[PDB]
Amino acid sequence: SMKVAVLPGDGIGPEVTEAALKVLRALDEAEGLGLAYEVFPFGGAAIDAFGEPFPEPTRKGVEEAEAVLLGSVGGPKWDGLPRKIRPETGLLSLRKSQDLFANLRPAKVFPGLERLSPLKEEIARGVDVLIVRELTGGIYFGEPRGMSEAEAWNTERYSKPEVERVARVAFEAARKRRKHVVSVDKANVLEVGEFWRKTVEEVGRGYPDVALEHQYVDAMAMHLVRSPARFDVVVTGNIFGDILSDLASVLPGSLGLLPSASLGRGTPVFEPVHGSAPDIAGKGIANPTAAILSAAMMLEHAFGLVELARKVEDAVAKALLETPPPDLGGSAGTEAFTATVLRHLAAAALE
Amino acid sequence: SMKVAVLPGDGIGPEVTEAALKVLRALDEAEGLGLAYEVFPFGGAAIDAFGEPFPEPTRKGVEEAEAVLLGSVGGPKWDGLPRKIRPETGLLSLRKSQDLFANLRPAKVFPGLERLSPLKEEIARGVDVLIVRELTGGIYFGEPRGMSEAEAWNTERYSKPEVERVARVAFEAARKRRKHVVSVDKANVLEVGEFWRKTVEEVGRGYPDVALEHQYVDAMAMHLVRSPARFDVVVTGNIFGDILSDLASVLPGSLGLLPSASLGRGTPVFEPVHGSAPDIAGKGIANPTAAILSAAMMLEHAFGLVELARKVEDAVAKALLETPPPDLGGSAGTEAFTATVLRHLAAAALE
Repeated sequence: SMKVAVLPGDGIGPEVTEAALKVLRALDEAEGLGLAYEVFPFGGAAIDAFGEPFPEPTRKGVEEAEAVLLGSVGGPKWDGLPRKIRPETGLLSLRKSQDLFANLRPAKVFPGLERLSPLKEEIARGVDVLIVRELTGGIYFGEPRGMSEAEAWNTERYSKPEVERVARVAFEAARKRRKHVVSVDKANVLEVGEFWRKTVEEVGRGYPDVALEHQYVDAMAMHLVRSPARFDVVVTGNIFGDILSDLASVLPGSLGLLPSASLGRGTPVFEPVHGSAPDIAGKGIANPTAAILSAAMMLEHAFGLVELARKVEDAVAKALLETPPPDLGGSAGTEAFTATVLRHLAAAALE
Repeated sequence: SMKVAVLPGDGIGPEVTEAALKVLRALDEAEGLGLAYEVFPFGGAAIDAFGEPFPEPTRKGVEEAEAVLLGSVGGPKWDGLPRKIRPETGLLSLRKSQDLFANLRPAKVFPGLERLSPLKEEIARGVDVLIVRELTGGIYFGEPRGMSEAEAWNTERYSKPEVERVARVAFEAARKRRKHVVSVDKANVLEVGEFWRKTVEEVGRGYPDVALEHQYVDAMAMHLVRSPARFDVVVTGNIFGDILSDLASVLPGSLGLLPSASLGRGTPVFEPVHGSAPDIAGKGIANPTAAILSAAMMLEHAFGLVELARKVEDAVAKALLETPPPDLGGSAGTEAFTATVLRHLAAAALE
């Protein structure tokens, strides 16, 4: 069993999600994975068809599946809509409906793509860092909150269970990688930082196979530029994670290379970081790497098929060098690039 | 009049502060600045001499002067002391005594030093950014604050006068540079961010000669790595400023190049970012660039002698290429490097 709800969304979403499906079907056929999937309406296309971005049929399909493969969502066309039915509200409704409390965003400098990084080649080399960001609490949602003409106030607050559950997702993710977690806080100045640190240390005792270190968020802004290749997994609160994930996201030097996973109680959601790029919808040029790597994330984080996720990543790594898409200075269309990924998957299998 | 209280502090502090004084005496002699200075005990040396880091005589001298030239402070020797008399408490007492509410930290990639940056040469080229960080408020000092076994909480809060006064320091600093301020907030999610943005926009109307743009803190973590050369002045709240100033601080690739200024109601304090480096105290090798640039900051931000500050910066820029200190891969001692700075100041004057 591998039951996937596919929500291809808007703009280039249908193209790049289909590229990811071609990869998953090739794996299913080669490995006997028991893949079953169904496509559901979501985002702008759903608004246009049904009058809302996350209609009942889709909520049901997402609930019933074991993972969501989501394309890009939204665009200029729907920007003038009431908030209640906007594509972005659909995305919040999707994530809330599943209580997804951890966002995982990996930033990887593939070998031979150091040239793309803003960092010098020797610093970019070997970067492969996974930022795990607490998604449902902290100052973004804390109470009290408000403003008057005199002042305004927001509250960074965390309860023990919120810190525990994001930490566990980080330790589990590190087991699948290089078994190293850095937890990030502001424990030398803030009570929430002290509390976060002690809670993560306590949770860490359940994961004796994973090394744990603590760093302050300001020091981490230094380290992600000076020696990012030193990290494996990094876990932190919502606002710090938003900042550091954005910092890590620019190290590979290309938006089309970045996948995202959101994990929690319900069905986990895997999607590209890039948007719907409507100006190139239907052209067959979008770089499907983010989507394909989101399917590798699905294999790894929803299904525990870590060896398979690594095979997909290696095939993508080779394809980026062999037949780079236009965003990397090459000329490979979406389908040609997907075919190159499949050739490498096939070649690695035939050992 | 230019009355300066010199607090040379600990470790390499006396050496590098004297290098800065040689520069200021050369300028005073060439320009007729009316420099008057006195040396006062501060930090570990004061603890050893008087039993406390910020004794009465020094508080008086700081109050009576127009600026403080402060060396590095602290070290291993005093780490086991009660908080009440630690060197770090001395520094907090110094800054509080003067109600210094804005910290200004410039990060500059001097021409021909792009090689030092972690960023590719073409991105490092031309970086000259000044981060202005609100120093006395925001979540670091906000109430309510606390922790229990169940949860912990800290409050990011700002009143209108706190935002106004740090913004004015940023607009004033931009006038002396390239007349461009980017204010940074989290206005798309947080009430404090909305409040900060509207307040800064209102203050900006008093500075029609300075351009103003707003950016979110997460976007700024992207921009300071992908296109830092695009910024001139950046102003933000305490925790965001701590994070972004640390991020900017690594772009030049050398700690010895970074000065700091703290400005507010009382006497403004100019100091290196580097610490006391006690292992090389008395060797005559410390790079005095941070201290000398802190004296340029003093000229600019305390005395408005912007042309003179730029002359000191240009002479330092040439000296770093001609006679680089050991931290830049060269072999110039502290005095030889200071002499090179003086040769360039002399040569630029004799037009």
